[PDB]
Amino acid sequence: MIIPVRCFTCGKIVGNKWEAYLGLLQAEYTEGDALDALGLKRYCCRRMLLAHVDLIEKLLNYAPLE
Amino acid sequence: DGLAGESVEFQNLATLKPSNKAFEKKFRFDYTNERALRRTLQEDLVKDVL
Amino acid sequence: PYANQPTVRITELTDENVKFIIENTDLAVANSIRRVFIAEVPIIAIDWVQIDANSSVLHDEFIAHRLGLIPLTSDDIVDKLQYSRDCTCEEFCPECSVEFTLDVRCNEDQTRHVTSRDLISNSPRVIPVTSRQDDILIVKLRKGQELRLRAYAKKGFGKEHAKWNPTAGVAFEYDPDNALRHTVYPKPEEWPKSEYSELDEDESQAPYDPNGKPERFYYNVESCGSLRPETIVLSALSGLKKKLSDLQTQLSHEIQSD
Amino acid sequence: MNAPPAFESFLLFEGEKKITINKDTKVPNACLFTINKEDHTLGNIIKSQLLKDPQVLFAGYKVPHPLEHKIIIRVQTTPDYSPQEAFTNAITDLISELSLLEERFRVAIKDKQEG
Amino acid sequence: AGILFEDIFDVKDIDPEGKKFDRVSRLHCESESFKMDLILDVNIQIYPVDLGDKFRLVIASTLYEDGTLDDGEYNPTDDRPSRADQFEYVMYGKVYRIEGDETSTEAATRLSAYVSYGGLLMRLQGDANNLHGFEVDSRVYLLMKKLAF
Ligand SMILES: [Zn+2]
Ligand SMILES: [Zn+2]
Repeated sequence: MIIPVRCFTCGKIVGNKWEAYLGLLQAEYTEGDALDALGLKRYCCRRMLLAHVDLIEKLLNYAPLE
Repeated sequence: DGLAGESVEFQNLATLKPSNKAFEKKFRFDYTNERALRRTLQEDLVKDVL
Repeated sequence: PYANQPTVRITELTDENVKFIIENTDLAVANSIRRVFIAEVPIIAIDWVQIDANSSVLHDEFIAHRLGLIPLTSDDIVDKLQYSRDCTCEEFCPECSVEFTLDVRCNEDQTRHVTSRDLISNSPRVIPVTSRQDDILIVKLRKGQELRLRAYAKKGFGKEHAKWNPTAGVAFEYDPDNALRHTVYPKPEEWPKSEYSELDEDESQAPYDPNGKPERFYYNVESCGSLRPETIVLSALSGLKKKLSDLQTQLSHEIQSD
Repeated sequence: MNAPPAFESFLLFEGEKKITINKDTKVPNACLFTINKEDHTLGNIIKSQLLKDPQVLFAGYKVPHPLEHKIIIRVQTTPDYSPQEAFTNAITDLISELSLLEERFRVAIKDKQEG
Repeated sequence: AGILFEDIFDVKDIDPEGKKFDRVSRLHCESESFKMDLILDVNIQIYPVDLGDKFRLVIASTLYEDGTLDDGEYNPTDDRPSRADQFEYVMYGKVYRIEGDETSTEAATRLSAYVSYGGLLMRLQGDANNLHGFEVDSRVYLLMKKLAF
């Protein structure tokens, strides 16, 4: 739903990389070259950002007010 | 037979199926061969059976 | 019958990881340090969250959980605080805790990224890792939703909860060429070379070395931000040495009292 | 709901002893140390340190159940050496070695940093 | 003493049927003086033997020269001078069988003591005089050592 704070396996903070990683993919980087420009080497940490599906963007569409 | 099943096992009957000569030279106990009995029995038993 | 004289050699030291080599030690001592890096090294982490208003789309416990996993720079504090269960106080103290505070309301039209910039601490030195690179997203609020809470950070180690685990990943390794044949390859050439392999590209594994023990344990300790990667080590050595001294005191009491 | 609280792996209850020596009766000169609220971190360094003692004839450790936080260390020595002092000397020098490893790691840091 | 046997052998065939294990290989030695067979399994990894090697193989009943007949437990801290100090491969086993060419009347001429060294078998198939101190179920040592001639 929202990017986990840490990689489940490793312990490494991946919570601050979802916006940076969606911005690099918007730029032109391929998805494997975005993941190490962010500094994610182990493939344990790399599936946090590849596999993440962001649902909170859909849950924010249901405004309580306005 | 009057026995419970937790204690019986699988054995083999030795006297079924050898043949009428292999049965004899295996279950017979000759007491005549003096040399062979000093191999099996001690000296003071080989006179008692001989 | 006695001790061994280990020697250390740092090969790489950055502010995110240390690679060192320890020589002349037993495999048990070298692996037990590895476990002390992961569990028993104290660190500060949010552990008490009182939620005053939460109207985000996330839970109440989803916020508190994501707040415990935010790493806070413990570096000289963490050795001055006390454990919460040992403070002779009632309801947290500046001497056993650090108080945080998040107050966010989305009033604008765009969505709000509640990040860890919003967690305001009361000590200037225990802050989330923002000092000198984005910030750990906590929620995203919409127009009219909010979050006020106050939270408390106390001292602990990774044996209670993983949130108090100071490392990203510890890379222990010994004997890169299969010299001891501690592992037995069915086809030794399908195996890539270690990073540390003092072997040519011709041969596959080192020839078997019958009388020989492990030494030269290669480590690569990587921090998560909370402690500096050479303070994780200096603290695991002291934390282990202190488990042992305590065991020895309790032992001498058991011996003299029998 | 039947989950044990996580501080139960390191916090000693009220009445529990840290360590507890029991003379073993099957063989002469053998004891069993039972450490509470410990695991393979402390049990493995002591055993490997005791196997360096030449006067120690047996050393081992077990963890009887992993859901329970207790190890047993069985030491047997030669008749001129009690296992009470084998276990003590296995800690004294394990401490001396960890303290020396700390001094050396510290000077190697301050030489790596600008050096 | 306690030397149940003593001889010089030389490896005549190493694992012949193919290598079944990886640290253990069958040596099919033959003797030199008493003209005995041997089928031995050695730890080919910590004591490697190649073909045409010659070794002196002393099967002993004890290790201490005075023949004081130890118990069968392992105690490394021991001062007493042993026979293992002049050999390179010592094993410790248990003779598990003694086959022979007995007939029903006259005695046997060729014996075969099969001893088993913790799992690693051996068969000393010779003639019935050198195989005398061997009786089934008795503890025995191996003591071999390669001759560099
Ligand atoms: Zn990871
Ligand atoms: Zn307090």
